[PDB]
Amino acid sequence: KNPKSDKFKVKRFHHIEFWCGDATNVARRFSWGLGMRFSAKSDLSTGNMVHASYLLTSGDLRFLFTAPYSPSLSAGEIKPTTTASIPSFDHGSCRSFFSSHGLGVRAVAIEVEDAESAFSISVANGAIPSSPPIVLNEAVTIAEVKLYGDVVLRYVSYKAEEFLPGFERVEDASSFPLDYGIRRLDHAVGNVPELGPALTYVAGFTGFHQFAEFESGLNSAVLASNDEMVLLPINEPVHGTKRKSQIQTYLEHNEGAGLQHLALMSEDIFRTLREMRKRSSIGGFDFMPSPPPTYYQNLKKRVGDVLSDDQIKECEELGILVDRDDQGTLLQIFTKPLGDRPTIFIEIIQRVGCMMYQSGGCGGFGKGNFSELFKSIEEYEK
Amino acid sequence: KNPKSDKFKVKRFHHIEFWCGDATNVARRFSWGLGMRFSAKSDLSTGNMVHASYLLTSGDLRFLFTAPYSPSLSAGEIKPTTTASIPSFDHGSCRSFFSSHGLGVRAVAIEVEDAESAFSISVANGAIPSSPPIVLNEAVTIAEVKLYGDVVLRYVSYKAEEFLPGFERVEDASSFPLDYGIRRLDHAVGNVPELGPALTYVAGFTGFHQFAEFESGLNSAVLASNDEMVLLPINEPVHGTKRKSQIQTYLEHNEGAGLQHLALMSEDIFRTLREMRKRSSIGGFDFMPSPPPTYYQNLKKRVGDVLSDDQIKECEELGILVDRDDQGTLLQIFTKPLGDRPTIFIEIIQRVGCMMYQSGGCGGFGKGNFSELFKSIEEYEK
Ligand SMILES: CCOC(=O)c1nc2ccc(C(=O)c3c[nH]n(C)c3=O)c(C)c2c(=O)n1-c1ccccc1
Ligand SMILES: CCOC(=O)c1nc2ccc(C(=O)c3c[nH]n(C)c3=O)c(C)c2c(=O)n1-c1ccccc1
Ligand SMILES: [Co+2]
Ligand SMILES: [Co+2]
Repeated sequence: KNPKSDKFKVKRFHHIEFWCGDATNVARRFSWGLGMRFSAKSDLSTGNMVHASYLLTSGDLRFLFTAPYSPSLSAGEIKPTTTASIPSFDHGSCRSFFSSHGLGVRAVAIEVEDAESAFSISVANGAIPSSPPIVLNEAVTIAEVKLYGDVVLRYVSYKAEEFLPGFERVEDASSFPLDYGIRRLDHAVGNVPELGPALTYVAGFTGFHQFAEFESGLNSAVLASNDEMVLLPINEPVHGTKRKSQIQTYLEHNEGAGLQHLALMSEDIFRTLREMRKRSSIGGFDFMPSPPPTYYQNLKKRVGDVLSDDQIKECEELGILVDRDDQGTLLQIFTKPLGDRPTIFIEIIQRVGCMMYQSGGCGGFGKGNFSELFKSIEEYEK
Repeated sequence: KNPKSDKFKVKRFHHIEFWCGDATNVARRFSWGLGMRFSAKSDLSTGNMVHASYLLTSGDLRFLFTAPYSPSLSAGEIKPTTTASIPSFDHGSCRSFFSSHGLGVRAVAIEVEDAESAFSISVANGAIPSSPPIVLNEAVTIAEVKLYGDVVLRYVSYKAEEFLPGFERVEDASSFPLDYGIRRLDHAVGNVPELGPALTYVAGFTGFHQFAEFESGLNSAVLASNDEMVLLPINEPVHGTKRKSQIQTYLEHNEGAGLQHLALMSEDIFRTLREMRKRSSIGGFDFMPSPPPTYYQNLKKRVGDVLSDDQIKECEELGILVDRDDQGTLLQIFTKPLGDRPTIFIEIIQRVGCMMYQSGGCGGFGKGNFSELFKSIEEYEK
């Protein structure tokens, strides 16, 4: 059931912004590790005396990395005279965020029809304002409201139809055309202490509806836009369990609520994982430990009608997990944490089924893999 | 003239420590960009609840990357019960350093005979204490005094003859054996507002002597240990010049004095630069713009007795600079800044001559390349 109750017109995920201490080193690491191209910049070389911001792209996926310069470079400026290309940026906020949480996502940005309208309607419906709508070069409007923790939901709307005004396209020489097959952001997941109030708040100001699914440490629910292409799952810990909840570990090391993982859709998850795994120990990303061979033996019964034996063997080579709901099949895998703290990580996913284009959330989010992994673990021990 | 006046026994450069906001991402970037192996760690997985520290090595070169965890993880600890492996570490100091300077070198570490003695003699001779001598597992002693800005000179001495107690050697799977030919730290250069008082201070507490050399924005002098293997050049700006002093730009963007560049000796600078340049646009380091072909035409007259025409052509392919004093010849090249700010960069060098082993500083530090670059630039315009 989809009541299509969005309180304003939402289009797609637009970009994800990391707040960094040094944007250069994180962006270069991510670029090599994920196969994303350097495509735009806003920094000292473009006249920005406030923050360094670097944009990586892969297909429609946009990762933005931002860090503050010394406030002294911009001490003479006021907001009317700012050289920052992202007017919501604040030195104090950024330094406080990174010292509190370490490396992580500050903004989940979605493209909307009218960012000013989205902001007003959101705040009229309970959203906590973070940055009011601001029109950039009469061309783009940006506004921000609180999502959870110190993460903001950023609205962006374009007059037209180049990232943001004041950003410059990156020279071909510095722009190497890496591509490991990642194409878009599928969903972005938050961890909170209490799921109920988080859901009530966000669904309250967006109109996003609960996306239907079908003890492992969590309870979760997924909020979705009208066409279910913007997908925002939220987790809370389950306490008292045998193994300590990974959601609770997140909350402790992150100093509270925040974004837990980003799921990146690949047009060819086997190629993506071959390319990422080649680079794990030479600057890229590590992956969680692979499931036992029992897991892959059990894949024949569960998805033998969707994947060939070879395709299943290819999953085993790369440590890919498989889940299935009543509509489609999901291939997925999780990286180890992206930085020092056991907080944010990345998921790579590919979905098969639900053709009309492919409908959002086809195959679910892999909740069946909690129990299937436990099963296959015990089976393998025997 | 070398009066050999060291006030305590100094051996060699031991390691360089960067203070980071996220040690993981900087270490992985540097590892890929410079061809250094991950060789030791101290972090949550080793019981360190205070800081994440990762060690890269290439030959005898040791780069350490450290960032703080949330203070909450160690809120119950006191210095007697600390889980930090580097007892001089302080959350507040580290966060203040990185917010003030951005990514940069906190510690220039030299190995000495007796770090406690070196500390006492240094402080008796004017050194400003930063961290008193502390004995780690009855095996290693570490102490720190102020060098310039917020950079410390770190003394380390070993009972024996494994980096530091509490660090664990990195598993082979996570340790990929990268090597682009870098072998040791040749020298470490600081920028200060006033050269005179900086020299008087450091030479005062070390006994390091001035190393002899032979308007470009700077004045400089080099301090050296007894065998001239520890080399610490220091720069001050020269004001009023046509082009603004790069030393003054450093001081402004760094919020004052600090380490300007690290010079890394390569056993084969042509291989090092081929390997580094291959990776510049895929996560590694960029290099300063190459000198004009006139520079390389003029190399025949200056070093045609040291490098063949092919070897000179190989320099031109890679943008290498060449200088020569009365004792030897120097090959060198400079990276663009390592992070967001136009502050710290790296120099790659190889020295030819002064065989006895090779004596320290053979060929100088390339001061002749300021004027030779200006000449070759004007010549090329014609
Ligand atoms: C312990 C063995 O490993 C699991 O069993 C395991 N299976 C998973 C299945 C699906 C998803 C997911 O992406 C979503 C689930 N719900 N929604 C909305 C999602 O987006 C995730 C995040 C996991 C996961 O993290 N782990 C997991 C790994 C290491 C430690 C602790 C836990
Ligand atoms: C402008 C054209 O480029 C130069 O002319 C140029 N030549 C150099 C020669 C030697 C050394 C060096 O490594 C030491 C010099 N003295 N000591 C003790 C050293 O270790 C350095 C650091 C440079 C250097 O930075 N630039 C330079 C580059 C870009 C902007 C502004 C300046
Ligand atoms: Co997911
Ligand atoms: Co130098």
